[PDB]
This record gives sequence, C-alpha cells and structure tokens, in this order.
Amino acid sequence: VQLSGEEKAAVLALWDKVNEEEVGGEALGRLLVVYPWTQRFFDSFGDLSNPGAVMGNPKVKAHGKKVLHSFGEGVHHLDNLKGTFAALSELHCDKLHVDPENFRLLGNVLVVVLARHFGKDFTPELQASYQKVVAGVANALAHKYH
Amino acid sequence: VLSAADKTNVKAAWSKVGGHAGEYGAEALERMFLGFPTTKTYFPHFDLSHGSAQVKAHGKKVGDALTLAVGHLDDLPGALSDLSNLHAHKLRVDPVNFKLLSHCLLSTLAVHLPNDFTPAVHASLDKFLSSVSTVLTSKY
Ligand code: HEM
Ligand code: HEM
Repeated sequence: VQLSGEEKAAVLALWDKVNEEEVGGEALGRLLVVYPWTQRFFDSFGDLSNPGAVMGNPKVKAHGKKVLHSFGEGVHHLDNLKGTFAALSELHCDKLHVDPENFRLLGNVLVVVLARHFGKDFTPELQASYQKVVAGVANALAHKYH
Repeated sequence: VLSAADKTNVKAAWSKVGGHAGEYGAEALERMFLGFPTTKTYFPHFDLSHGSAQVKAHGKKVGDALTLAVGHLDDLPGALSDLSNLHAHKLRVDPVNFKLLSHCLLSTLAVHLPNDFTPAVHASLDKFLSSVSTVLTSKY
C-alpha cells in the first residue's frame, strides 16, 4: 500500500523471480502442516495426513498456484487492493466462512517461504516491505466481513 | 517443544543453528524493528541503527535465553522465571509482540538454513516459539 518508489521497484523486481508453482504449493502446504486447523476448509483434497502427503499432493500445488497468482495481481495493483479483491472477499466470508486472522497467517507463511527461496537478498529491508503487502492483501480479503 | 517428536526436532534443529545464535538473535530483532515499527518504542535506550553494537549486543542475549530453553524443554516456567518477571512485570510487553519476534526469528532461520528449515521442523519451531512466548507472558 502506502510506501515508496524504491521499495515498490524492489518489491516488483523480486516478483519477477518468483516461480508461482514452487512458492505456490509451498505456502499452502506449510499452512496445512504448521496450522493444521486449516485442513478443515480444503476438505475434499484427498489425503492430507503427514506433511509428506500434503506437500506432494497435486491439488495443493494447483490451488497453491491459484493463490499466488491472486497475490501477484495484488503486487501490481498497489493502489487498488480493496477493488482487486472485492470478490475473493465475498466468496471467503459467505460461502466459505473463514476467519479474518487465518489470512495474516497464510501471509506470514508466504513471507517465510520467500525467505528460504531468496536467501540473503531477502533483506530485512525488503521483508520490511512485504509485510506491508501481506498486511494490505489481508485487510482487503476481510474488507467485506461486516 | 511439547510432544516427543517435537522436542526431538527442536534440539536437532537448534544444533543446526549451533553457535550462530546471537548473530541470528541480532538479525531477527533487526527484521522486527523495520518490519513491525511499533516494537521499536520498547527500546528508547537503544542505538536502533543497523550495525548498532546494542541491537547487536542483545540478540546474543536473546540467543542465549533461547539456547537455554532449548536445553530445558521439560520445564520452561522455571528456567525462564526471571525473563518472565522481566517482560511481563517490569516492562509490560504486549502478547502480540512475541508473534512478531517469533515470525522474524523464523523468517531469519529460513534465510541461513534453507535445506534444514523443512515443514516438519518449521511446525516444531513454531510450537517451541509459542511455548516460550507463553512462559514470558505468563505473569499476565
Ligand atoms: C492470503 C490470502 C488468500 C488468498 C490471496 C486466497 C486466494 C484464493 C483464490 C484465488 C481462490 C480461487 C477462487 C476461485 O476458484 O474462483 C481461493 C479459494 C479458496 N480459498 Fe482462499 N485465499 C487466501 C486465504 C485463504 C485461507 C486462510 C483459507 C482457509 C482458512 C482459504 C480457503 C479457500 C477455500 C476453501 C477456497 C475454495 C477452493 C476450491 O475448492 O475451489 N483461503 N482463495
Ligand atoms: C522469543 C522471545 C524473547 C526472548 C528469548 C527475549 C530475551 C530477552 C532477555 C534474555 C532479556 C534480558 C537481558 C538481560 O537480563 O540483560 C530481554 C530484555 C528485554 N526484552 Fe526480550 N525477549 C523476547 C521477547 C521480547 C519482545 C517480544 C519484546 C518487545 C518487542 C522484548 C523486549 C525486551 C526489552 C524492552 C528488554 C529490556 C531491554 C534492556 O533495557 O536491556 N523481548 N529479552
């Protein structure tokens, strides 16, 4: 959201190196292994027993990719998040009934997987930034929860 | 820390960490100050400058507080019941701030140990970091 040209440029340049399948299936997988209560929502997706099943499950990968693509749309509509997610919010509150906080969670999980993937170049400076983006997307996905 | 399989990942994962505890202690703090700015008001007496021998000389203090707890998994209330009276009694630190340090410290470990920071262990550490957080916020 409200930040800086040099930070934006930075955030963006990093997002051209983000393999959305890899980092995608990784976030959703860990979310499920680290915060097991979220296994309840994605309940059809076959076997989500041990972390080995979660991680190598084709449906975690495919939805993961759908999640991270949604994130990028956001990394590129810096000034219009609320508008961007003014539907993924409705489908999350009503049809899904998902607690607002579970978002910030998947967010911090997405920052951690970026962290392992881009080592030292994932500077406290650049994560400093990402927290803002993850913060904004969270607030937008819950916007319609009143 | 709690379950066996968990107390097994923590001692194992931390041996991975080894003698880089204060360094990492340092960095996590550096990542929480910039990333989550409010936390910076708990340290008016601090050189909040990147390179600060102070922020640098406390991460080593935080690293050791954490190495000890690693070796005291069976009883955390007792082996930290000073740090418990410190953060909660003398300082009044908010229970939501510990998550910010727990997030940063984890974001960090992921930066220095990519191959070792696996899902199973990431699970465990989150737990170990929740438990220690509780102990310190226990006097509330
Ligand atoms: C970081 C914020 C999140 C983003 C950006 C995100 C993104 C998405 C996207 C793009 C879809 C696809 C919509 C479609 O198929 O038309 C979706 C669906 C879904 N999301 Fe989210 N999501 C987020 C957080 C969460 C969380 C925390 C949960 C669980 C607690 C969750 C549960 C679901 C479920 C159950 C579906 C339906 C999947 C299906 O069966 O097709 N989402 N989400
Ligand atoms: C993983 C959790 C944490 C650990 C292991 C930890 C460790 C420590 C230790 C060992 C000390 C005392 C050093 C001494 O006796 O000289 C200390 C002091 C202190 N801690 Fe933490 N801490 C944690 C969480 C936090 C959080 C979340 C904050 C607030 C954002 C915080 C703020 C402080 C402050 C203000 C002091 C006193 C600083 C001074 O004047 O020296 N701590 N911490």
